[PDB]
Amino acid sequence: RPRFSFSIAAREGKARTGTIEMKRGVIRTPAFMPVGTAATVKALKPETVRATGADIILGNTYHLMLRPGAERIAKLGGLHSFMGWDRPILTASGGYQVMSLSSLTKQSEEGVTFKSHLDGSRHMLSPERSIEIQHLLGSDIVMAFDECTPYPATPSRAASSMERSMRWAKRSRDAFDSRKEQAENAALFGIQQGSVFENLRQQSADALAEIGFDGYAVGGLAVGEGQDEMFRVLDFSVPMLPDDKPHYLMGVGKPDDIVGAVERGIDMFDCVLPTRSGRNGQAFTWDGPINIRNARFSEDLKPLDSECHCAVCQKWSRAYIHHLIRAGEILGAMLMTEHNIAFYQQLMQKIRDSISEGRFSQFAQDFRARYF
Ligand SMILES: [Zn+2]
Repeated sequence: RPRFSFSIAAREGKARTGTIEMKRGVIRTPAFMPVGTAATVKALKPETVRATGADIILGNTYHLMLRPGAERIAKLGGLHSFMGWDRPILTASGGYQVMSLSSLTKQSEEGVTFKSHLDGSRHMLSPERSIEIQHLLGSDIVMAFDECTPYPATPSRAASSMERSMRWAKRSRDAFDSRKEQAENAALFGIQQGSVFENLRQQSADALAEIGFDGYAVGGLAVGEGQDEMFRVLDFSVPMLPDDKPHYLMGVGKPDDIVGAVERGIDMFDCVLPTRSGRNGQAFTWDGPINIRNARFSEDLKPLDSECHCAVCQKWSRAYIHHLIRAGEILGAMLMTEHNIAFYQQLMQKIRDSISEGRFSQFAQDFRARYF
């Protein structure tokens, strides 16, 4: 019923489990959010995404702004109505994808100018334009617009990028607030930057706390620093963010990354891996990923994972899916993606249950032992 309310039900070490109540629904945390790139979670109907246990999905602000356009979607009734998803939606600021998929990017204090990677150039993105677009889409959790620091980054480089983003965090905060409809029904998350330098991350965390946000995201990770660095950064970074506010690790999604991140205080995750690998032929199982294309699954009558309760493992065998994917059939992409998303949602449930029960440390240990 409330606009945003985070409640921690249980803790174990730095890990915690709880819920985020929003107008459109409850979000059980640690939570994993499927990524819906072009107003659709690849190869899945919204009902199918809900069936796997997903409480929230992530929307793209860059992508959607180019096709079909923010203003267009608003006119049509908003992303929710447009895609058929009635629960909360968190939308990226667009800044990251601009710098990765845009042609001739132009950085400046006011924002970034770029060329759409497909048809001319839907061109300008600034803190306030980002917040506007996200309002037009009608997202429940809005991400402040920032400047991601590439890896590696020198201290001065990291410093100047972090400083800029904090200025942009303030601007995002103001923009968000000026739109009453948005400020009253949505939530705004700030993003900590600073690369791998704790002094920088500390500065970023303090700035952010001074401005004040509903949730704090740890940006800058999963950009090539490797699990070891990531975890090292998470170690000192997450304790810098308000404990009573959700911590969201952006773009982190290998099953072992999630488990390790939750051990360090992360509550929300998002990643294209489950959907991506699914189209690719890679299925996640409790015993490690398997590539269904491999000849040894040609006549395997067992489900993708014998402990997985998803619709695909309950109704089809590895042999059929193996065939589907090798034949290039759409159904294979559908079934694989459904399975991977279901797997990730089961992993988040197991994490949540183990934390509530004070046995997350043993679960992580057992998880890693069998998965690897
Ligand atoms: Zn399954």
